[PDB]
Amino acid sequence: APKFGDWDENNPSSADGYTHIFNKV
Amino acid sequence: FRALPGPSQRQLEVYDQCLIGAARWPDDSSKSNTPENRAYCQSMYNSIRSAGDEISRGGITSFEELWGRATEWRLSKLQRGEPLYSAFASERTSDTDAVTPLVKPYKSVLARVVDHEDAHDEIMQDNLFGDLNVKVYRQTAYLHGNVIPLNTFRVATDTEYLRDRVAHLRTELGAKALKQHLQRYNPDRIDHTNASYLPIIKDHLNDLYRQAISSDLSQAELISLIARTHWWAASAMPDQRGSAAKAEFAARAIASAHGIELPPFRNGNVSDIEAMLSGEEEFVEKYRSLLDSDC
Repeated sequence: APKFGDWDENNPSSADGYTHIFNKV
Repeated sequence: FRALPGPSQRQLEVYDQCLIGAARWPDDSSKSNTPENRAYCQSMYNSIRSAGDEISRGGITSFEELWGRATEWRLSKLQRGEPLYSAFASERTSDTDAVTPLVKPYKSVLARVVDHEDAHDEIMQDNLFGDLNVKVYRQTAYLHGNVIPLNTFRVATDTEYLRDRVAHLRTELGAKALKQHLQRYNPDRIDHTNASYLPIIKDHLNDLYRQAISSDLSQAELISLIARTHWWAASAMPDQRGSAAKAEFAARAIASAHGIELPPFRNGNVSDIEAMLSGEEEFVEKYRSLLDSDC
């Protein structure tokens, strides 16, 4: 199985690597 | 208030000045060797000492004011027109959640969560991937007799399912809708301290700061108070961007006000992440070991 985190390869939807802020649900 | 000695006249070597404020990830310390990062770090070093001068004279009277000086410094390093300026300038508001996905440059954190002595096995129930086994580190604090949940790290362990499932989801919803989900709900992520706790934590940081600018502490007591201040500020993550840099700036400025010239964090030790992965007393006890005090 892939290493942790390595399931996300060649994915155009990959998240960017910094803190993001969202409205509470 | 009694004047403090102020920054040491014996300074770190330039090589070390140029590592103050560096994020020396164990899987990629290449960035710490670039000219722009060395200049950023040396600038942080000098600005820390300028703030320590002022602390030592009674010119910075609260932690909030010191944090503002750290923020002014951090903003000054952004390029003209940087679209992230507002985020680096702003506290997090209680109507929002904050999330950092554990993607690059944070990949070294994945094993730290999975292998953590205090990790828990949980089932995360996600509307797209379904039920996922996760390793979870639940950082907490205790203040005034009450628990405060801080940062929560999650790492999903069924990686073959994730690769296959994420491929699936992308085509149906469009890379747009999957990216929206992953920015907030990436299977590997940090969900940060609820911003609703910032008023109480800010008050505590002001109390720690007032304690830490006293002229009667031993060096051991001072270093512990600096470590504690760093832990609370980094773990609270008060601002939308830049909190780690600001917390390190503040901790070092307090040290410098007392004539302490703290060295860079060791290669592989990213201080805010070390803080978020620890309880308070654990962090205080390990703080010296995180600093590169070798000759």
